[PDB]
Amino acid sequence: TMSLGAENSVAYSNNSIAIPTNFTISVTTEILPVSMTKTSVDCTMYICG
Amino acid sequence: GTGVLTESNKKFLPFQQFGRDIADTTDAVRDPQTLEILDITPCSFGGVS
Ligand SMILES: *[C@@H]1O[C@H](CO)[C@@H](O[C@@H]2O[C@H](CO)[C@@H](O)[C@H](O)[C@H]2NC(C)=O)[C@H](O)[C@H]1NC(C)=O
Ligand SMILES: *[C@@H]1O[C@H](CO)[C@@H](O[C@@H]2O[C@H](CO)[C@@H](O)[C@H](O)[C@H]2NC(C)=O)[C@H](O)[C@H]1NC(C)=O
Ligand SMILES: *[C@@H]1O[C@H](CO)[C@@H](O)[C@H](O)[C@H]1NC(C)=O
Ligand SMILES: *[C@@H]1O[C@H](CO)[C@@H](O)[C@H](O)[C@H]1NC(C)=O
Repeated sequence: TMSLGAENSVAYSNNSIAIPTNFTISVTTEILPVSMTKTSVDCTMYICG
Repeated sequence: GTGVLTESNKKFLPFQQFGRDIADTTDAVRDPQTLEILDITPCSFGGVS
């Protein structure tokens, strides 16, 4: 059975807050297609010979 | 068939007669005389704009 995710629990209370003291500059990628290959066909040359 | 006949380097086996492409059309053929081996290629063609 696939592991749905890493189990975690955050300590919540109604008078406590958590504030970062440091940062981290991260770089991520993302690939997106734009245009495929333009194609054309010949009717008679294909249907006939 | 209509096409251009050129010298071919294909090493036919002695019993082999034709040569077929992906579309099962005779690509390389053996002439009855001289037992020569040829290539059959459609003549130059294309689109006009
Ligand atoms: C700030 O303090 C709170 C409580 O004093 C921390 O919350 C606990 O964290 C431990 C970590 O091992 C857990 O085992 C406890 O279950 C948490 N408490 C509760 C009530 O769930 C909190 O982690 C602290 N902050 C940081 C950044 O460590
Ligand atoms: C915030 O994080 C950075 C990197 O995680 C800390 O910079 C490191 O500091 C230690 C000790 O000064 C060095 O040995 C490392 O080489 C540093 N890393 C880099 C990438 O420069 C930085 O100290 C953290 N902020 C604070 C306030 O401690
Ligand atoms: C936070 O919740 C507890 C009950 O879990 C309650 O007793 C307490 O009064 C709350 N805090 C405040 C500031 O009201
Ligand atoms: C026909 O071609 C073959 C192949 O070279 C040759 O051996 C034969 O003599 C030819 N016969 C005639 C009648 O041209």
